[PDB]
Amino acid sequence: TVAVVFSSSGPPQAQFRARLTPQSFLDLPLEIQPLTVGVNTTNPSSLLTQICGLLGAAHVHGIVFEDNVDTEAVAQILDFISSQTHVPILSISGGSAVVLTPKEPGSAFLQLGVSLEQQLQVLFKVLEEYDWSAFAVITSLHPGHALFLEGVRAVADASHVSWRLLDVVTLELGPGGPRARTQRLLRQLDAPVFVAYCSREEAEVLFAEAAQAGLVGPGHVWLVPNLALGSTDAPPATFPVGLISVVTESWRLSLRQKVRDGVAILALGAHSYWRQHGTLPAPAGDCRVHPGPVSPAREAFYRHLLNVTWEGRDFSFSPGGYLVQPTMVVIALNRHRLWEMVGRWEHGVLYMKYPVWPRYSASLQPVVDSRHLTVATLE
Amino acid sequence: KIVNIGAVLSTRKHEQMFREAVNQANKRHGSWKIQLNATSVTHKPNAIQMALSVCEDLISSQVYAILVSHPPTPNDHFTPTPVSYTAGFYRIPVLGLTTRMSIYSDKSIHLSFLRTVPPYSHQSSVWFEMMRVYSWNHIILLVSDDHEGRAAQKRLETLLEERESKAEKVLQFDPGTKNVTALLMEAKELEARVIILSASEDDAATVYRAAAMLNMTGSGYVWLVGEREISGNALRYAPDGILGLQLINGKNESAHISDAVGVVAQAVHELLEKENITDPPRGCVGNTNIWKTGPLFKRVLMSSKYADGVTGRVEFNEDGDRKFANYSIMNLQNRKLVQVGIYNGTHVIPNDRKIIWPGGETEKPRGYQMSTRLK
Ligand SMILES: *[C@@H]1O[C@H](CO)[C@@H](O[C@@H]2O[C@H](CO)[C@@H](O[C@@H]3O[C@H](CO)[C@@H](O)[C@H](O)[C@@H]3O)[C@H](O)[C@H]2NC(C)=O)[C@H](O)[C@H]1NC(C)=O
Ligand SMILES: *[C@@H]1O[C@H](CO)[C@@H](O[C@@H]2O[C@H](CO)[C@@H](O)[C@H](O)[C@H]2NC(C)=O)[C@H](O)[C@H]1NC(C)=O
Ligand SMILES: *[C@@H]1O[C@H](CO)[C@@H](O)[C@H](O)[C@H]1NC(C)=O
Ligand SMILES: *[C@@H]1O[C@H](CO)[C@@H](O)[C@H](O)[C@H]1NC(C)=O
Ligand SMILES: *[C@@H]1O[C@H](CO)[C@@H](O)[C@H](O)[C@H]1NC(C)=O
Ligand SMILES: *[C@@H]1O[C@H](CO)[C@@H](O)[C@H](O)[C@H]1NC(C)=O
Repeated sequence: TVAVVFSSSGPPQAQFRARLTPQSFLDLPLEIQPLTVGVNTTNPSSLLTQICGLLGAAHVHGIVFEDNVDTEAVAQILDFISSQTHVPILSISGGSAVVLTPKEPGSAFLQLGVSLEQQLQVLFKVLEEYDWSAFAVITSLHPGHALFLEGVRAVADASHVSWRLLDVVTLELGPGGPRARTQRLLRQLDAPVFVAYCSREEAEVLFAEAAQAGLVGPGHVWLVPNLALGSTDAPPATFPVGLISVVTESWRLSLRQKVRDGVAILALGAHSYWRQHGTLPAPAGDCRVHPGPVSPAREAFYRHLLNVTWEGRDFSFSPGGYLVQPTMVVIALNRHRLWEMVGRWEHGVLYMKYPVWPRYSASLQPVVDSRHLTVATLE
Repeated sequence: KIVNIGAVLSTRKHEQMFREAVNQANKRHGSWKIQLNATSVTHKPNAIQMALSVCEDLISSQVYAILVSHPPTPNDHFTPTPVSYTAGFYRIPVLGLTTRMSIYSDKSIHLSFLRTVPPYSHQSSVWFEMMRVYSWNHIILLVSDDHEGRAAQKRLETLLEERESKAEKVLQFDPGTKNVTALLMEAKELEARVIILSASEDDAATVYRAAAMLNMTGSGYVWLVGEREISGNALRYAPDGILGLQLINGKNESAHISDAVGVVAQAVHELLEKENITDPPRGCVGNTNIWKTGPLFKRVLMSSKYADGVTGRVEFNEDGDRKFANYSIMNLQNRKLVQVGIYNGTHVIPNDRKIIWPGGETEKPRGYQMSTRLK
């Protein structure tokens, strides 16, 4: 059996009711009859109370999660639950998409996202392709920045370029702080491209200071990882035109389509088990009543669930619980304040769509250069 | 106003001992401006039941801080984690005063967590210091594979690379694994004659027994271990002369409570002399928004110096941990631990006794016996 959890909603309940009846919706070869549980006002009390309340009955063989972005503390709670009840779980959403690097020794969180290092790998392919080769790194004092700061220095060593990095700057960008001190460090800067790493709340503060110090015009371009962007669709004000960020393939999709992908992994993994070892691994999970002394059998079902291919995609996971070699894409902010797919990254080679970076200006009106001209040859 | 703080403890006697401390703290520097409270709970076997009971405590009080202990330890690791996840959701600053696991220092997972005792990772600072004083320059490291051990590997390397020493032959082994003689034999033909061990109480017993068949405990060779290596079921099998170490007043579980309330009380008065204090939310259920000034509380709490500490000076580092802690060296003679020195912050000062090396000799056995036969 497969369970589905709704943890955030501007009420789609027509879609929630659409998922009540279809016990024969999927073509996957298994008993995929789903049971749905709704959640209002997600929080440690409601989330914990309802989760094994539904797990206390029906002997469910896995959970699928979904919630809204901008909540981060809910990532650990799901991991904590799976450490006791010994039931595999899968998260497909924006909230719990960010990857926790240390997981509990006997947990099966099975997150669905990309690590911070993997995002940096794609960005440096973009940077070297246009041969900017000169950048400055700006990071706030957000938890996990030290992990990120080791990413650039390590990756810049396992490559073949000069990679002349100028300087690294750190500054507190919360609701309260001395803007003059950050103004001193920001104005004292000179670099073509910037690689910034900040949360969404810091991002609005940072870019507000950027325009005041004159670091926004067509003479510069910015790169930020997957974290700093908005929800997906409505970017706020002060986000400069020409932003760049790398996002996984499911960037643009419908919530109902994501769930079918989520159930597919559990269904395909379960059926694959029957062919190899046999007969529907024992589905069992319990809350506080005598939970999880040791797992000699479910731990064997864990390995089968890692590698899975469906509809021409590869979803192989790592012991760290994050995707390995997914088909990432790159997006940018055009002159309509939308997000446009710029270039794919498939099978280790980086494609593109713009042979040159169109560099905007204060009021649209593309900027084009005398010293740069297009050459046509043949073999 | 009324400021309310809570705590989770083990015994009802300790809970009453906690309440007596806050009463004396109130009478120390209190006035008619702000008064304090206390609230206490007890452990439960199922961690899920604790987590529900944690904010049963929270609905009953405008909690400003929490305290946690684990004097009974069927699971020394999983006891203080449910409070951290539940309280960390609202950025409630939770203080832990007896727990030495190194996982709780990674602030990316636990958003708010502090300590009054350094963890096992900071232990290697004294190890490197004894190397400089005694002039040992060729060491063999021996560590487990869990996160508890991997932290020690990184800590020693950055402390040694500052002088370009590059310790040799770091060996790893899966925890809970018997028959480690397949690994010790690889360390039998190595030049270095001093071993540094860091593992759990169950693994340390095995390697002590496994060394008995290899003559690894004989003369000329010198062992040195950590706190957990010689406190448990492994001490009976330990070879004499292992220069271990311990904590000054760890496991007290009573002096820490006096220290914890003192630093907390100094912080709340220092913070409340400001603007826009908004109080935490009332209720585990019915709310989704974090305490708007939670990070501000942890920020000011970091640098709150404390003078009249029963354990001593109390201060915090950048990550959050009791810095400038005390360490008391041991030595195993005739199956009885005897102190042979004291570590005080930065340096070591031994006296009053003669160190008994494992072979029974009375002169400092240097390592690095140059192997004459080459390959
Ligand atoms: C100052 O601290 C005292 C002592 O903790 C607070 O009194 C406590 O108030 C709570 C809230 O009502 C009581 O909890 C309740 O206790 C009953 C007992 O059966 C329990 O069934 C309920 O579920 C609930 O937990 C608590 O008992 C009570 N303390 C004592 C010793 O009775 C007081 O409210 C605090 N005041 C301020 C302004 O901080
Ligand atoms: C792909 O996934 C399947 C799904 O389980 C894997 O099946 C496992 O195969 C190995 C090979 O001997 C067994 O040792 C495991 O015990 C199997 N899983 C079980 C029984 O749950 C399969 O190995 C994976 N890889 C490939 C290439 O098919
Ligand atoms: C396991 O222990 C035996 C002791 O009887 C030993 O002979 C053997 O070599 C050990 N295994 C390995 C892989 O070393
Ligand atoms: C040292 O080990 C060898 C074999 O490993 C054994 O034969 C010998 O007796 C040991 N030495 C002593 C003094 O027991
Ligand atoms: C704990 O510490 C206190 C104060 O330092 C001391 O009086 C007491 O003897 C110690 N031991 C116990 C068991 O309380
Ligand atoms: C602990 O360290 C301090 C710092 O020098 C020292 O004065 C004291 O004697 C040590 N031992 C204690 C407090 O038992």
